Amino acid sequence: VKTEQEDVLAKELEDVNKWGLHVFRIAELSGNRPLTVIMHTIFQERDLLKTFKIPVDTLITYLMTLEDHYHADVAYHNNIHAADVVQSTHVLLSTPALEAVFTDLEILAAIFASAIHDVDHPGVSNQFLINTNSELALMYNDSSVLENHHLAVGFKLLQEENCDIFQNLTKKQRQSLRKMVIDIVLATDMSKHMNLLADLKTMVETKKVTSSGVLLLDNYSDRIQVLQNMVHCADLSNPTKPLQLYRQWTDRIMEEFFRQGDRERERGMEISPMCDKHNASVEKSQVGFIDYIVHPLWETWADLVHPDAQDILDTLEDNREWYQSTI
Ligand SMILES: CCNC(=O)N1CCc2c(sc(NC(=O)Cc3cccs3)c2C(=O)OC2CCCC2)C1
Ligand SMILES: [Zn+2]
Ligand SMILES: [Zn+2]
Repeated sequence: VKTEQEDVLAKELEDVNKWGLHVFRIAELSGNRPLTVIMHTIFQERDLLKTFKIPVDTLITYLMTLEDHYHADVAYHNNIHAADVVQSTHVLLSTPALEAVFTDLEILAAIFASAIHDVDHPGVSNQFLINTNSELALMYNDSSVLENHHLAVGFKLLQEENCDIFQNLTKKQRQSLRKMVIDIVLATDMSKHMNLLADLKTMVETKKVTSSGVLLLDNYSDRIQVLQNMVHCADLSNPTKPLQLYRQWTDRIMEEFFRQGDRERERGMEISPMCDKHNASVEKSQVGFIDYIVHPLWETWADLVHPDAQDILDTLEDNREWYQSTI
């Protein structure tokens, strides 16, 4: 029998299958363990432990280890953000239009990639790491610096004591899982955005459907690019969440950006675009960002899974008009 706090946490976790879970409340209730508890809930919810023979304590140990490698003093790019994207991907996976499409392995990869996609994020951008001549930048030859590091770290952690949650997968399963996870995480790099969206639009144009309205994806290219856009959507899903959640996310990312702005000035690096704490229209940046990136993307997704994303798209448009007022 759980403590009262655990019971309250548990009643919150009953919303796991719903857009708008109050992830910040879960983070509070769980003693800053939103990623661990949300992942554990999803894995049990999707029967992943049985299917892949994952020992539960190995799962817990890894999860806790993973979460510990997110930075608590990073305003946005932290374990709470990881948890959010995990659960969001989780919801997108359950969309009616994609029912019975993806194998258990592919689901496992989409969720695991979500969990690790930002681990050990230092709270500054690729360009900042490149311009400071940082070790990380030189390791990854300035290309997808953070994203390569997230992957390397997330896999490496499997080697810590009692952390290998994939210890029972066959070599075939592990090689396939790993490639999918790598393709998914590298695609979270925003510099890949336009091309990702190009492929997504192209697939909407050529969209096919079989037996009860469910999408058809008959080659790795198509299947992986869908999962890639799905996680990228989860990663840019803040403006589609209830305004209460969206506003908290905006505060956090702007706090992070201004911190980077401060660090840039403390050294006379050119103050990044809209990273200047003194001259910034948060409201205006959010609208432009929605019009130019978030809405085109979500609208395209909505077409792929029509009409499943209708409410998410409505919410995004509502939050867009709201921020517009604010100006
Ligand atoms: C142009 C391609 N990408 C980029 O420019 N950059 C800089 C601007 C930006 C990103 S990623 C992101 N937002 C998120 O990933 C999730 C959220 C969306 C909405 C609230 S949290 C923003 C962003 O929300 O930044 C603000 C809007 C403009 C400046 C501040 C990369
Ligand atoms: Zn990222
Ligand atoms: Zn992210």
